[PDB]
Parts: sequence; structure tokens; C-alpha cells
Amino acid sequence: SAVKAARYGKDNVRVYKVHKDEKTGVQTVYEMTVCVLLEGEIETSYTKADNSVIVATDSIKNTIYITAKQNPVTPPELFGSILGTHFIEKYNHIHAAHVNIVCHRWTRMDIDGKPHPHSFIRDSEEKRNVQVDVVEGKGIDIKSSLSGLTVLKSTNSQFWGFLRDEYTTLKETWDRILSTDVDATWQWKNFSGLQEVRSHVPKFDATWATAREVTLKTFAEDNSASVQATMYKMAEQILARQQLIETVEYSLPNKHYFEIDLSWHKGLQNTGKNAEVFAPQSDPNGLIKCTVGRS
Amino acid sequence: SAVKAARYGKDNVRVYKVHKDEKTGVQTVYEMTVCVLLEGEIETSYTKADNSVIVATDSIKNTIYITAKQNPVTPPELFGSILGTHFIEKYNHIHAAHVNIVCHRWTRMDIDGKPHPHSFIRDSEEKRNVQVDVVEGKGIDIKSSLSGLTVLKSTNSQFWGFLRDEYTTLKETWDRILSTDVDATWQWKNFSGLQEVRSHVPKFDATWATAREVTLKTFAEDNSASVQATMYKMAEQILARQQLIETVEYSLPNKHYFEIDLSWHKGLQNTGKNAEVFAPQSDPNGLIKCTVGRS
Amino acid sequence: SAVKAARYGKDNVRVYKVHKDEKTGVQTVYEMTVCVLLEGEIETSYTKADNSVIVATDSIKNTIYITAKQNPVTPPELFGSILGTHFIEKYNHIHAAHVNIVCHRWTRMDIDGKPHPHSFIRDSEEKRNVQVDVVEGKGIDIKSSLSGLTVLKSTNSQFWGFLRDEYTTLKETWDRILSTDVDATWQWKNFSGLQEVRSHVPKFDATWATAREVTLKTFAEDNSASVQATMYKMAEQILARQQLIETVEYSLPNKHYFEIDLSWHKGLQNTGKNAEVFAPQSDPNGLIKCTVGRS
Amino acid sequence: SAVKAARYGKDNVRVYKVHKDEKTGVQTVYEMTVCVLLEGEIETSYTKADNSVIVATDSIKNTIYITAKQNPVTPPELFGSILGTHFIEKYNHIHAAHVNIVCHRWTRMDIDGKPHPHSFIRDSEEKRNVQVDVVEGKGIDIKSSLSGLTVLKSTNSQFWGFLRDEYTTLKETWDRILSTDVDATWQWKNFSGLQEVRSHVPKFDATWATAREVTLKTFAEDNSASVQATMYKMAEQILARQQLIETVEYSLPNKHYFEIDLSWHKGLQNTGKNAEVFAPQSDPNGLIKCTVGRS
Ligand SMILES: Nc1nc2[nH]cnc2c(=O)[nH]1
Ligand SMILES: Nc1nc2[nH]cnc2c(=O)[nH]1
Ligand SMILES: Nc1nc2[nH]cnc2c(=O)[nH]1
Ligand SMILES: Nc1nc2[nH]cnc2c(=O)[nH]1
Repeated sequence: SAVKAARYGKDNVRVYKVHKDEKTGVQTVYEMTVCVLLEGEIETSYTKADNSVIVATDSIKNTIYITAKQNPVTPPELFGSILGTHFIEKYNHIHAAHVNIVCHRWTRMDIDGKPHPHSFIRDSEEKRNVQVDVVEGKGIDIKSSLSGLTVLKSTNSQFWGFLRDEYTTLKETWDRILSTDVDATWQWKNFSGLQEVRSHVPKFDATWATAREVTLKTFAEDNSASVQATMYKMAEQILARQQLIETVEYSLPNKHYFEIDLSWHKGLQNTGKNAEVFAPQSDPNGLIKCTVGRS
Repeated sequence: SAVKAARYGKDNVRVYKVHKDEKTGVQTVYEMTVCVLLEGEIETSYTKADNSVIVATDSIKNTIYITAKQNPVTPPELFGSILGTHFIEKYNHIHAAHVNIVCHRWTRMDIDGKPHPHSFIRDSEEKRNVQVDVVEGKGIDIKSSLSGLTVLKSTNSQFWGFLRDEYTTLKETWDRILSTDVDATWQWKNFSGLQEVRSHVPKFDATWATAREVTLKTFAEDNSASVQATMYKMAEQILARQQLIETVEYSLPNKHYFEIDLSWHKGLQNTGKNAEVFAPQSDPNGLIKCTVGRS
Repeated sequence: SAVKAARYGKDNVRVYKVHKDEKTGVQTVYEMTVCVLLEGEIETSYTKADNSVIVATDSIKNTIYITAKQNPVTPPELFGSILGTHFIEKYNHIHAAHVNIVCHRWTRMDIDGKPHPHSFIRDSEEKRNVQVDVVEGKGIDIKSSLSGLTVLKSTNSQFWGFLRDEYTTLKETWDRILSTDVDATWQWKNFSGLQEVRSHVPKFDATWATAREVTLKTFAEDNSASVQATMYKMAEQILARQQLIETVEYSLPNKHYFEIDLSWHKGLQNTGKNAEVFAPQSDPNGLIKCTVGRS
Repeated sequence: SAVKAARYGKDNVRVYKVHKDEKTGVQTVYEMTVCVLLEGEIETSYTKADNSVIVATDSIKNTIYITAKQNPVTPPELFGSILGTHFIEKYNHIHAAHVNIVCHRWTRMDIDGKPHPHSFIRDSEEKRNVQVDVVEGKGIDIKSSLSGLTVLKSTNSQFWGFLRDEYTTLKETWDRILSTDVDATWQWKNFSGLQEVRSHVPKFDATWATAREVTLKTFAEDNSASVQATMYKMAEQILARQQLIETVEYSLPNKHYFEIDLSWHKGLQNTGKNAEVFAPQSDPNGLIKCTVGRS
């Protein structure tokens, strides 16, 4: 036997960083969860019990803190590039670094119609993430994403015209609730190294804001023919707004809300046009994906 | 042996209800999770296998749907009173109903600086809850609450002057991060029955908004001497704003963010006044509670 | 306003302890999660920002480690009594200690039909817990419990004869799946202090083993008329086996497995006596409780 | 823009199946969670709102129930092959089916030293899984796995000789606790179709039992030089025992248990050779992976 692939590192490293404007007295906090996995010439640690090739996972954790201390942690696409680049340049036998970052929301509180200087609130569980792969001699691959964005529209969603055969019991509908947890990923064109990533810095936050806005507007306005059709429209718009993106990927659960027939109880009418009370279903759920790129 | 206490019912009943304004075309959704437990003369179901006294848990579930269909589901203190009252009046041998409701947020989306008629987003995992106990001949006891409100302030929090003995290693501090998940409960004065609850309807939503606002403002503005001191101030204000409240209860975790000493690495300064990078701690955590009432 | 009730302390303190037999070379591990909340004369910490009365939560955490170091951590009813007693004797103004302990399973591995000296496996998520309230001048109240015991029987469970009215749609049945997560608590008679608890040490583990065994045997053998009837039988037996127990409490979810009618598909028969494939339901679920004591 | 990749289907389909031996009266239950995602000529559902190409996710759910009704659900590698094969043969425009199955444990209860005919208990949260990809014209790819196997050894684990530089603070050790959650996957050689999978049926369960046993024995007996070294030894043995396996993959977290220095308290000795009380750390954790194949 032989080692076909190997990676190791530190997972679930929680990091918080505060920025203090001495001028204005305004404070800004950043909180994230970091994973860093390394690859290189480390086979002997597995095959020969040779630990000399191992950069201890505890040292990797130390390095994340130090890096966060000496560099900006935002935007995450930059911080992740700096962190991955560090491992491949510092260690001769390490040739790839895979860095995953999850940014948690800490939103400035508004007190009395005015932004508070140092108080924050977590508004929802929606995350902004980055996956950065830094490979010696192959540049920097970045995939940015937003996830945990949960939305629902109570009408203007349809589903009819689908295949019908002896396995089908689902009825066609012209009016239904559509609810989902949005997971959207945009993959950037490969970057030659850190200097190139630094040159595109302003595009990261703007592209994140754009993906979010397009996602929300398209969901709210589209008279949805299906989840498939609505998601393609979002992805089409994101690609058209940012040329440096190669592919957009969406992964959407269809969280079902079933009508409850109450007619067995005093002829109570609660179906079709009279539907008011529904039962949200925990499982199972439809799962719909699509990767859209440039023709 | 004998049955000293008994209750049974249906838990985790998810309910969704939509309101459609035919005039404006505006839709409003309500989503909640309901638990209903009953008590009464049901001992024989346990002792003698006598199921004749049992209102099937499946029937209790049916009843929640029917009740939601025929009545307003908001404010939750009213819907819960209606639901509990129903069981004790309908069934002769049922003398207490305990109804718990958790309201999930579905917040109208703003598209292009304007409220969307039928699209919603879950902004955070913060809940509004109610506990309603409807006891035959003893009226209606209601406890309302908000939970899952997660906040953090990066400065203006202190902790010094505490007891020091041979078990103490904690250092006094004049500047620290304060973060917590707020769980606040206000207990209403006992109500004689449904007609009395209906008479106070407008006070429910207003008191909920008040508890939230006071909680947020006090946390942000108080130069906190301790979690204990800050929570008492919140509770004091809520009691002063609403006379129909008998007691306010707060339960607050103190989620710790530790300084990271980086001086072993090139004399890097990251403690005290130079602290920028912290390590959020998952556990353990301080847990601080207090019940405040009227003197 | 005034402080009606107050308690504070440390939650989620994870503790591991290893015992090494120098003779046999056999090692035994104990892992638990501890919560300790204190009460006493601490009102001024809330009302006057007077921290002098506060035993820091960090010190409480230190104390748990020290106590675990100097005393046996098993059985948990003893360790919890020692820990609570410590706070009320050490601090003059602290009059009650509430200690909660959750024991996690680490079960000796069997390698080659033989017990391994120092390797363990977590077999299931079932917990053994204790709640200990140590109140100055009122002795020691202990509630022991087992939870997270998940079981299912595929037949020999019935449910018929229940009340039927206009809210009922559930059909009577003579054969069904019964599945639940067992939560059983036995409350001990009040103890005068530590010396009395020490005198009953051997009864703790034996009573825990007994509750478990009776729970499992009764569930498997009873031709269940209802969850209510089966749980009363368990509680009756536990009370008869241990006189020092005052009350047994059971709290049982009824996790439903619905039949799937497949007759719309080629007359496939999958209901009643032909039922083979079921759909486990995540929610909602029946919740059945009962507290049984001595007549 | 264009669709580069697309898949859709049903996730979280919970299925239970009971087998009743009319002879012996012995019942056997199987419980699983199934995901099925399809690919084929379905681009137009995204691009043109053409639902005619869509096999409704609800129909996919129906099909899982029907398939489970007409076929054995064990071993899971077979059931998954049958299910995936069904979609590609039945639908002309569907060319790949991806089926994921998670098997939950329901272990026959032993009552009075004897196997009970129809009562079961969930012993741990350990899963047996399968991933089956059925691609038209490319046969059947199966990856089997076990996950959620949580183990700990209190001694006979070392970690010394690792790289040391200015980022290192970790001390070398010759004696430590080693704890992890085992995730092991074995990939089978490609199968030509269902008839070939049926021919190897007996090898599935045996290979699963083998992977488990080797994993447990190697963990318990190896005087571990590192997680890397111990995992390679397991994978080496699995490959040697089953020729039809092409690659073994392990993914192991290193769950840390830190020593607690108690010397600041009365010179209490709790480090190195005197270590008895440890603090289990929730995060961060080391993450170590390796894919081992044939030379
Ligand atoms: N939008 C949408 N709804 C569905 N309901 C059942 N299947 C589907 C599907 O593929 N798409
Ligand atoms: N606010 C606050 N911080 C603490 N840190 C340690 N103990 C305490 C406590 O009781 N209150
Ligand atoms: N055992 C049992 N099954 C039920 N199914 C519906 N209600 C009940 C109940 O109260 N007990
Ligand atoms: N086994 C093991 N322990 C570690 N502790 C820190 N890093 C490592 C590592 O790579 N392997």
C-alpha cells in the first residue's frame, strides 16, 4: 500500500478581532471560525512514524492568531490568501494550504435611531464563507459563499407540467408557498499570487453584497415556475455583474408546507383557495442544485 | 404506589398561518411551534389501562390546527389562552391545560427600499414565546418571553472587587468584552378568564417591544459593573413600565472571550491595552439569573 | 423593586478523571459535565454593584477541578454532595448550592473477547445524571436519573378505547410500533448531610442499574395498552425495590412511525397486517409524563 | 451563461422496514435515511422553465418506499444499487443517480441473557453508510463507510519529534490521552452493473465488520507515535483483507484533553506523571486525513 493523498491541520479555530478608531472612538468586531489543512511531503509521518515533517496542529493554531494580529482579517478572501501563502512560503516541504473561513454576523446595534460605537447583535445565523486553496506553483483558488439565508414567499410560486407516471401522486399547482435556505457559491478566476489578490480587494465585499441582493430580489419578484428556473435566473445575473467570477453554484432545499384538509371537521374549508393553516414539514425535503458558468 | 402527578399531550406541533388582505394584496405569515399538555382525572389510564379518559394526542394536534383556523394566532398570549380554555371547557374531566408556544421570525423583506407584499426572511434565531397555564377555577397564568437574543459589547464592561481566596486565580479587570444570549421572561398578573385576557390584548405586543428595547438599550449604555448589576437595571425598568407585570426574570450566560498572550512570539503585544485578537470560548460559561418583583 | 430570587455560577464545566491501578495496570476513566449554581446573601451584587459578595464563577470552576482531584468522582450522587457541601461550609453568606452532573459513557473496549486495560468506546448517548441541592440547615436533596435511552419494539403495543368525538380522526389499533427516548428520575429521601450520604453509597449504582433493567424488561415484555400503562408499571417496580426512593418520575415521547398506503401503486399492499415499510415521523410527537409515589 | 452541472432530488427520506419470520416469530427492523439526486437531460428545466423533463422529487420519495417494499434493504450497498439502477433504466433522459444511505442502529435487546424477539435499543450514534453512483454506461461506484465511532485510550499514545520553530509552543510528550471520532471509507472496485453487485453480496457485511474490528483493535493495541501513524496501520490492514477494495480513506479529529496545573493551589500536583484530572476541549481540534491505496 501507499499514500495516495494526505492532509492534516487544525479545525474549528474560533477567532475574534476588534478594531478601535482612536479618532472617532468607534469599535468594529470581526468573528470567524477557521480551518487550515496542509499538504506536502509528509507521507513519512504516516508510513515511518517520522514526525520531523510535521508542523504541529497546535503551531498552525498559533499561526492563525499571529497572522490575524499582524494583518487585516477582512475581507476574508484576503485574510485566507495571506494565511495559506504563509504556510507554503515558510515551509519548504509544504506545497498546498487549504484554508476555510466562516464569518459570523456581529451587526452594529442602532440605539435611538443611531449607530452604537461598540455594541453588536447577531442578526441571524446567515454566514459569509471563503474557501482558499493555495498551491505552490498554481496560484490561489478562491470560492466565496453565503449560506444559512432562510427565506419564504407565501404566494407567486407554481409547479405544474412535470412528468407523470405510475410513481406520481403529486398534484400540479398554480399557487404555493416557496421556502428555502440559500447556499450560493461564486468561484473566482485563478489568481497568480497574493499581489494579484491584493489588487482586487475592493471587488470581494461588493461581489458578496451583489450576490445577496440579486438572490433576495430575484426570489421576491420572480413568479417562480420551479426552484430550478428561479435559481438559474439568480446565477445568470451574478455572472453578468462580475467578470472575474468563473462559475456560480446554488444549492437549495425545497422546505415543504403541506395544506391541511379540515373538511372532516364540520366541513371546514382549508384547501386550495381557502388554505390558511399549513403544516411545515421537517423532512423529507427537495434538494435542487445547479452550477452555471460562461458559454 | 399512587399517581402523584400526571400530564400528557402533543409536543413539537409546527403551525403556519397566512393572512391575506384582499384590499391591499399584502400577505402576512405567522409560524410557530406549539406544545399542549393536559391534566385532569386521567389516573386510571395509568393504573387500570383505562383509555376511555384519554383525549388522543393526535386529537389534540387536530384541535390546534382547527383553533388556529378559526381564531387569530397573534398575539400568542391570546391564542394560547383560547387554546387552553378550549380543552378545560370542552372536556369535563380535564382541569388544567398547559400550552407552550414558540414564535419564529418571518420578517417582511425590503426590496428596493420598500416592503414586499409576500416575501419574508428569517432574521436571526431570536424567539418570542409564551407559556399559558389554564386551570379550572384559577384563571389563566401567562409568562411571556424573548430568548435567543445574542449580543456583544467590545468595551465598557468591568469586573473587579469580587471575593479573593485560595481558590481564586481570576484577575480583576476594568475593561472587557461582554457577550450573552438573552433569556427574559415577564410574568403577568393572574387573569380571571378569557374575557379578561381579551381586554388586555394591546398590552402584549407593546410589552414585548418594551422588554426588548429596554434590554438592548441598557446593555449598550450601561458601564457594566457585572452581569448581575446590568440585568437588575433592565428588570427594574420593565417593571416600572407595565403595572400588569408581577415579576421579571432574566437568565444570562456570560460567554467568555480570552486574551491571547503572544509575547512568546517576537515580543508581540496582545494583552491588556494592546489586546486585539481574542479566543472566544465555547465552554465553560458563567450562568447568572435573577427574579425581580415588586417591593 | 426587589430581588425575589437569585442564583449564579458556572455551567458546562467538562471534567475528565482517570484512575490507574498500579497493581493490575488497569485504567478507568470518568467523564462528566458539571453545573454549579449558588444562592445566599448576594442581592447587593445586583442592587448596589457590590461584587464583594461574589465568589467568581471562574473560582467555582477551579473548585470543581480541585474537588475532583481530591475526591472520588463516583458515584455522582456522592461527588455532587461533596461539591455542594463545600460551598455552603466554606462561605458564610452562601446558603444553597445546586449542582448538576451529566455522566458520559466511556465503556471498556473488549478486544479478542477480553477487557482492554485502557481503551474505551462511547456506546450510545445515554446519560446518567444527578441533581443535588445542598441547602444550609435542610440537608441534601438528590434526584438521580437516566436519559437518552432510545428503544423501539415492532409489535405488542396497542392503543384502542380512547375518547372519540368530533376532533378525533385517529383509528384504534391492536398492533403498532412503540418507540421512545426514556427519561426516568428517582428522587431520594432527604439526607441530613454528607455523613448520611456516605452511609448509603452502595445504593446509588445499584439503584441506577435497577431502574435501567426494570425499564428495559418492562418495555420489552409488557403487551402495552398505552404508554401511560407501561410507564406506571415500571415506576411501580422501582419503588418496590428501593425504600429510600420517595418518587419515580417518567417523561416519555411517543415517536410515531406511520404506515404508508401504497395501494395507489399497482394495488401494492402495505397497510394493517401487510405493513412492512413505515415512515418514521420527526415531529410532532406525543409527550407522556407521570410522577408516581407511595400511598 | 450555460448549465455546467445539475442535480436534483429528495433528501432526508426516513425509512423503516420490518422483517417478520413467521416460523420463529422473530422480528428484525431496519431504519435508514436516504438521499437520491438525479442527473441527465434536465437543463431545460433551469433554462426554459420546461418542467416536462422533471421527475418530481415527491415521486422520487414514493419510489424509495416502493423499492424498499419490493426488495431487501440490506446490505445497503445492494439496496442503493437497486434504487439507483431503477432511475437510469426507467427514465430515458436520466443518466446518473446518486444515492446516499445512512443506516441507524437498532440492536436486538438482551433480556435475561437472551435475545428478545422484537425489542430493540439504539446503542450509540455510530452509523453505517453507503454512497452509490449509478452512471449510464459506466457501471456502479460504491463507497461504504462507518462514522460516529467515538473512542478514547488513556495512555500509550505519544507525540514527539515534530518540527519546532518560532511558531511552536507545544511540548513533546511520551504519554497522552488519544480520543477521536472515526470516519472510515472504503471504495470498491467499479462494478459493471447490478448482476455483478448481486454476485458480491456476502462481501459487504463482512468487509464492514472487518473495517470496524481492525479499526478498534489497531487503536487499542498500537503504541501510537501519532494519529497519522496509527491510521495508516488500520488502512494497510483493511486493504490486505479484501482485494475488491481499491482505496481506504480515514478522517480523524484529534479531540484534545488538556492537563490542568493545580500547583498554584497548595502545591497540588496534577501534571505529568501526577495528572489525574483533565479538561476535555470542545474546540479547536486537530484534523488528520489520509487516503491509502495499492502500490
Ligand atoms: N420547484 C420544484 N418543486 C418541486 N416539487 C416537487 N419536485 C419539485 C421540483 O423539482 N422543483
Ligand atoms: N459579570 C460577571 N463576570 C464574572 N466573571 C466571573 N464571575 C463573574 C460574575 O459573577 N459576574
Ligand atoms: N400510548 C399512547 N398512544 C397514543 N396515541 C395517541 N394518543 C396516545 C396516548 O395518549 N398514548
Ligand atoms: N497525533 C498527532 N498529535 C498532534 N498534536 C499536534 N499536532 C499533532 C499531529 O499532527 N498528530
